[PDB]
Amino acid sequence: GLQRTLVLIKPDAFERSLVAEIMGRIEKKNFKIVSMKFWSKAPRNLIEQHYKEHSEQSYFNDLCDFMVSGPIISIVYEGTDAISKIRRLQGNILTPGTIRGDLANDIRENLIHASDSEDSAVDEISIWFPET
Amino acid sequence: LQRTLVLIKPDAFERSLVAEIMGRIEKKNFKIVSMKFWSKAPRNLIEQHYKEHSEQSYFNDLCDFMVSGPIISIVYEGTDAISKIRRLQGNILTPGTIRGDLANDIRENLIHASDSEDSAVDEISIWFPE
Amino acid sequence: GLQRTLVLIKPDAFERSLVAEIMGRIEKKNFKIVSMKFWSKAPRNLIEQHYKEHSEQSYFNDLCDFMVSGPIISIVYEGTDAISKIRRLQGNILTPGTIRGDLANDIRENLIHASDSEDSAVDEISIWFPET
Amino acid sequence: GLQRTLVLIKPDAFERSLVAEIMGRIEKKNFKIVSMKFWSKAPRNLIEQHYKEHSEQSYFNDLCDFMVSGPIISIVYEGTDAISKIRRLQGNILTPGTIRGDLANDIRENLIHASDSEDSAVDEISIWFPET
Amino acid sequence: GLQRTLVLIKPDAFERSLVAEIMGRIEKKNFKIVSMKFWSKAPRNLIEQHYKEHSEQSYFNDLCDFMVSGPIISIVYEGTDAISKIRRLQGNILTPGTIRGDLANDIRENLIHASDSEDSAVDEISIWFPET
Amino acid sequence: LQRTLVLIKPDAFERSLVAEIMGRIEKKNFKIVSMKFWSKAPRNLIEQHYKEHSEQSYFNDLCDFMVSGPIISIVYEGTDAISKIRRLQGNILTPGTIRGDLANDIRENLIHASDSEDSAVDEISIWFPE
Ligand SMILES: Cc1cn([C@H]2C[C@H](O)[C@@H](COP(=O)(O)OP(=O)(O)O)O2)c(=O)[nH]c1=O
Ligand SMILES: Cc1cn([C@H]2C[C@H](O)[C@@H](COP(=O)(O)OP(=O)(O)O)O2)c(=O)[nH]c1=O
Ligand SMILES: Cc1cn([C@H]2C[C@H](O)[C@@H](COP(=O)(O)OP(=O)(O)O)O2)c(=O)[nH]c1=O
Ligand SMILES: Cc1cn([C@H]2C[C@H](O)[C@@H](COP(=O)(O)OP(=O)(O)O)O2)c(=O)[nH]c1=O
Ligand SMILES: Cc1cn([C@H]2C[C@H](O)[C@@H](COP(=O)(O)OP(=O)(O)O)O2)c(=O)[nH]c1=O
Ligand SMILES: Cc1cn([C@H]2C[C@H](O)[C@@H](COP(=O)(O)OP(=O)(O)O)O2)c(=O)[nH]c1=O
Ligand SMILES: [Mg+2]
Ligand SMILES: [Mg+2]
Ligand SMILES: [Mg+2]
Ligand SMILES: [Mg+2]
Ligand SMILES: [Mg+2]
Ligand SMILES: [Mg+2]
Repeated sequence: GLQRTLVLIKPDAFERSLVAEIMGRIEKKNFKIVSMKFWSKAPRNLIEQHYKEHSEQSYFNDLCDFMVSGPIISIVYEGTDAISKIRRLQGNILTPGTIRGDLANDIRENLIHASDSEDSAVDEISIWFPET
Repeated sequence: LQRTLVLIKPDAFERSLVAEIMGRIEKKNFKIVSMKFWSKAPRNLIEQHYKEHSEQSYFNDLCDFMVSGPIISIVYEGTDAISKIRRLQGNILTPGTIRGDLANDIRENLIHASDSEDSAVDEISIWFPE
Repeated sequence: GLQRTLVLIKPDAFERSLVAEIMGRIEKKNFKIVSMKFWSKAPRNLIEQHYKEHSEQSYFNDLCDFMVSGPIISIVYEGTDAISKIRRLQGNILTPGTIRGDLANDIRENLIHASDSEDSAVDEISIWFPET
Repeated sequence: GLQRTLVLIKPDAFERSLVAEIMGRIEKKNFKIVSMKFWSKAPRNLIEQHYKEHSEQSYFNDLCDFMVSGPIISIVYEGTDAISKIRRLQGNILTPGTIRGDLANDIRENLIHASDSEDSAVDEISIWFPET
Repeated sequence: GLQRTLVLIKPDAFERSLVAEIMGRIEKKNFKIVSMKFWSKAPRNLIEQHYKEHSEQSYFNDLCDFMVSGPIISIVYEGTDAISKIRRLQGNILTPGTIRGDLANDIRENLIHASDSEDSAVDEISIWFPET
Repeated sequence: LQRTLVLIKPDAFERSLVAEIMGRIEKKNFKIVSMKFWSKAPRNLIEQHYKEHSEQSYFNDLCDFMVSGPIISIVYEGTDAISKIRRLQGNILTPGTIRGDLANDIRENLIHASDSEDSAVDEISIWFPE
């Protein structure tokens, strides 16, 4: 079950210098970087597309604002059961042992995005890496 | 925004794990608001801090240990600080938490964190009357 | 109180240089080394005994071939509730916070073995450390 | 044998969340905390006394303003050869392996202060811990 | 003295999963990523240009071969005294405290490249990031 | 390619620093070739290992400590292993090395590494006659 999955490293990661920490945890679980982009400021269209599912929620504009308030890294990762596993890795701000669990404490500012399903992954990879 | 009371226990000093513990709370973006180093804490304060436990078998050993070496009392502050730092503290069974990664005993478990809004307000008062 | 349990650092830990990482996690939880042996190559029958409850499975041969594909270390750890506590520490590749949860991503190449009960502990210790 | 020395964790360590990192390095070299105080804001005259040998320099005012720009922690560490050993640990922004060498990149915002002699140690301790 | 400098993360870093470790050390010394590229396999022309100074040494072909035997990351870093400081950080396989000092042990396979001068930096940044 | 002899000393076990030490040697890409755990080492072996020091004031305290707790003897292998692992060991003055980061005493200093090709061949023989 070899998969690719899309990871965004969010502006708060850069603010708090947790970028390598975050990538290191994914690296140590043996997943490989397939492609990678650094955006000093992400084009607002990309961000809007990326969180399209949310275009209606009341947190949509604040979220876009924040996602654009600093650098982000978009990463395509590959490995056995990648989508599911990098999601567990991402975790949530409640449970320790995870990226969010250990280093994040905000509903908006939570360091990392990881695709949550087979479809969202294909989608998200084409948004950030259109060249396939 | 919330505040909570953390105690670094004597085993933490014994085992040179003080920075490791504080570091974990630091990495989850919680901020120190007050801090005191007690080379040895007054048994009075301990018994207050653990007053709800005054009727248990373990009560006297607890206090004995709690005055067996230094402790640091810290007031932390951040969003949802009380329950998040509590989840961080964890227990000796759950790896990923402080106790889960570093502690192996029912008594010597490195850290105390307030477990409710009331406990916090009261414990803070105990350790930081001012 | 005190128990002793048997741990194996598997060949993948050597290949991936996670020997110290694994051992460090058991060390930071306050467990002590009572015995320890480094095997550049473990004799096959030791492996086969160690996994004897597993001899009828389909995976049995490949497992043994893997366990013989590089160095292993056998360690007897001692501590309160050591068997159960070191088992949780090992965890599984689905559980962030544990050894396999953070560092392994494979059904067979999962870094570490830990005894799962009092009897298997006593049995496994006598296999790697028969001189007692 | 035993010496005590005075350490300050400067405001930049709080802003950058390196308080535990700094203290950990001193802890891993086996030095012990004898006294310790957290100041959300250090009174200015304490800072000025602490840096009194520095009062005629051009940088004197900005230094003091910085030291007052956030929390600091004053710590008395005790250990063999503590004054000299903790000084080397602090190092400088040019020397990899030390605190400033790995984590600081600035003439003024350099994370940590350590006493540089027996006399300054005795003097600085009496400033932050006059109750003795 | 604000500077940009060019860093390459070499294939051995990917082999040994030290990528985030290496980047983390630069991050913790407070340098910022200005731009960044991931190359699954670097175009051999780029590598030849990058090590042009060496086109004559007997190690030139082996070096190119190795630089192309796996992924690399090219990074432009910014910060006070960046060229000089990231060079100290890089270090050499003899002295601990550095990236190479702590993690490398080969004259060829040494994890990281960092520009060593103001000119080599301008040059190397234009090779990998021609868009300026 | 070279081989060298490393001893993890009892203070390393006392202070729970065994993985930290081995980990540093592991990260510089050196490989374990033989390893033995001694719960307590025969004073005989120690005195051999430290035979060149048999005439110093510190000699008996040295041996006393060296048999005061467990030790691990390791044979490492890698390019230029003897001098590189020696540089890694360092001394209590030089931060960045093992002793420089973790040790603060002239006797209890966590680790021994062979310091020459001859010392290595001889020390290896001592700890791994086989
Ligand atoms: C629910 C929620 C999400 N967000 C942001 C942060 C989330 O990472 C992002 C997507 O929301 P969500 O899908 O809930 O989180 P996840 O990334 O774990 O799937 O939207 C807010 O800013 N406010 C909110 O109330
Ligand atoms: C249950 C129990 C607690 N204790 C001590 C350790 C605990 O930190 C303290 C309070 O107990 P408890 O509230 O059970 O644990 P926690 O600290 O997680 O709230 O009392 C013992 O010494 N022995 C025991 O059997
Ligand atoms: C279940 C399973 C295990 N194994 C190997 C890896 C396991 O570590 C070992 C023992 O299996 P198991 O008891 O399932 O895991 P563990 O005891 O380690 O928690 O057998 C396979 O190779 N294939 C398999 O399908
Ligand atoms: C030399 C210098 C120091 N400082 C500040 C930072 C130093 O930590 C502090 C004391 O100066 P100094 O004694 O040079 O450094 P330290 O004692 O910390 O090794 O004064 C400046 O702000 N500007 C300067 O030019
Ligand atoms: C000297 C030397 C360098 N190299 C490779 C590795 C070096 O990183 C690269 C450039 O050489 P050099 O300029 O000596 O190293 P640095 O990157 O520290 O400036 O060439 C060899 O493969 N063999 C050699 O003998
Ligand atoms: C010089 C000295 C060494 N020793 C011990 C610690 C050393 O590890 C051991 C050998 O000494 P030495 O060769 O000086 O140090 P190293 O271990 O770096 O080669 O003897 C003392 O106990 N006291 C002393 O004064
Ligand atoms: Mg979602
Ligand atoms: Mg309770
Ligand atoms: Mg089992
Ligand atoms: Mg000075
Ligand atoms: Mg050069
Ligand atoms: Mg010597």
